[PDB]
Parts: sequence; structure tokens; C-alpha cells
Amino acid sequence: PHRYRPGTVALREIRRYQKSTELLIRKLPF
DNA sequence: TCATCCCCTTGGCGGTTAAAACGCGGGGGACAGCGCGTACGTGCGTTTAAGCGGTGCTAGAGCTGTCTACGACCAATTGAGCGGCCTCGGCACCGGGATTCTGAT
Repeated sequence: PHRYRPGTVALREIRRYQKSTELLIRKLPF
């Protein structure tokens, strides 16, 4: 099976959360 | 009342004051490499509290009338801070005595 290297998913999440401006903290606990 | 010398005073060319860039002795560790080290990256399995949609309960500011007294503005009154004057001393600078980390042994 496929397995990402420790560094690709991090940059992918960085790009995804820098392109979008949605709230990252849940509403009820906050 | 409407031309030479010459003593020397006004211009520009020469002197000391308080610390650091070269010039040198030099060494503690940043850089790069060796080498040991373990928390979780990613994927899986499993479980749950947030999400969406309602559903039912309940209060308190928005807004509208009623009543009000310290706030603003006016004539008298008045009191100590500012400017100034006079008095007074605390400690930075001097110099010496006592104290003290630090390198070399």
C-alpha cells in the first residue's frame, strides 16, 4: 500500500489551511 | 551752518586634549560529521460528542411617558502658587585603606 513521507502531508495541510479561511476551532467547546 | 620707514592692530597659519583601528598573542566553540535515540507518521479499528433540525420556556433591553435636581451661567468674595529672594546642605570627585575573583603554580 501507499504511505506518505513525514513531511508531505504537513505541507499539504499547510497549503489547505492557508488557502481556506474557515474556523478551525469547534463552536461548542470554545 | 552745510610720500618712505615705522608702532601696531585686523586677517589666516601653527599647537594639545582623551580613547580606539591596526598589529600581534591566541583560544572556545560554530560548523560539519559520527554516532546513539525514541515519539509518533501513517494506516486501522472503534467510539462519540458536535451538527443540523427542530421543540418548548422564559426574561430583559428597546422604546415610550413622567417627574426631577444638579449642571450652566451670573454678580460678589477671597485665598495661596508663581515669580522672586534668601538659606542651607548631599554627595561627585580626591586619595587612601580595606576587600576580592582569577589566572598561574
